[PDB]
Amino acid sequence: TKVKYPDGFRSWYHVKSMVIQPGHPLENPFGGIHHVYANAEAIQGLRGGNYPDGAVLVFDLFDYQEDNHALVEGKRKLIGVMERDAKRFSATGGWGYEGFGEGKPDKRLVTDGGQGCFGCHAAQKESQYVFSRLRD
Amino acid sequence: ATKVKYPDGFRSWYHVKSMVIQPGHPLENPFGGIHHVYANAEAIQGLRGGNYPDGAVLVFDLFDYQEDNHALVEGKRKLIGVMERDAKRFSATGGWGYEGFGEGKPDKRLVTDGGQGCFGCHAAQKESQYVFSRLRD
Ligand code: HEC
Ligand code: HEC
Ligand SMILES: [Zn+2]
Repeated sequence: TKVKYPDGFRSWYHVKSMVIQPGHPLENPFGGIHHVYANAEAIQGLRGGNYPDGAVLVFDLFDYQEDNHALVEGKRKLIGVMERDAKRFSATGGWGYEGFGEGKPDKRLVTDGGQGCFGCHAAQKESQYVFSRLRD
Repeated sequence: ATKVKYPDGFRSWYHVKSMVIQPGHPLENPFGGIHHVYANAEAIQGLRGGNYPDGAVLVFDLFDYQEDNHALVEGKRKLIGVMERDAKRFSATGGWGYEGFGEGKPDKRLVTDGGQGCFGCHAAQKESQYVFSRLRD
């Protein structure tokens, strides 16, 4: 029913990164530099298999500071989490969605059972609701 | 110096940090783009405040980016820079060997001077064993 905090996510495989700057549609509240991490089970789905139960993707979001035309990572704003479990999270397409303010376990952000996150991710139905693609 | 080994499988290693260097910045040429730093297990012992065992490898992975409606999106890989720790083998440049691979390709080795040019800049970080990156949370 609740998404588990993903302890140890920082040592998982770095899928990709992206910078969202002011003015982008997703600025609020996804503005900043973000990195996507996948555990072993999520890698299987990214590589083209089905996502097994227990797959986890993390969206790791940092503020940045612009300093002499370099963007430098500042403080972590939040993490977004998707946890695969076809049965428990069937209401939201088999993924449970949670946000943790500042990446801390006790700061849960989602208040609508994940429906809001799910409504945008539904656009990626064809890729099992995941936007990120593996690059080399 | 012997050759620095191409770091096979580095994409699976621990992601240390990232930074974006944009036009105007002093390092735009040649380090412009979005870069990511990776470290293998031995390098982590060194980054943690331990000492660096021989066999520690750090990788700087550099991508061009594109601007897309107030997002910077990663484009093509321009190169990877590699530091491979071997105190005796690479003593001429501080115990680390330095190599670049154009577009990340094993056959596109870039360094022609034994790593002296790369070392000239990293020597500023003598105090941290020639490594600029710091571990974060
Ligand atoms: C559209 C309006 C979105 C909403 C609302 C949410 N997310 Fe999403 N998310 C979106 C995009 C475009 C992306 C891809 C970013 C990229 O670098 O390409 C993401 C990514 C994630 C991920 C990473 C896995 C993936 O699908 O690519 C996670 C773990 C994730 N998002 C979680 C998440 C949660 C918990 C949300 C509600 C609190 C949520 N997202 C909303 C677009 C949108
Ligand atoms: C100054 C003019 C530099 C020269 C020349 C080279 N590098 Fe360097 N390097 C420099 C900086 C400021 C940084 C830090 C980037 C960051 O995000 O903080 C780096 C980093 C690396 C790394 C990563 C490990 C570390 O020291 O932080 C590697 C593996 C690396 N650089 C390799 C490398 C090689 C192979 C070079 C010559 C081909 C080289 N660097 C030159 C600054 C400068
Ligand atoms: Zn605009």
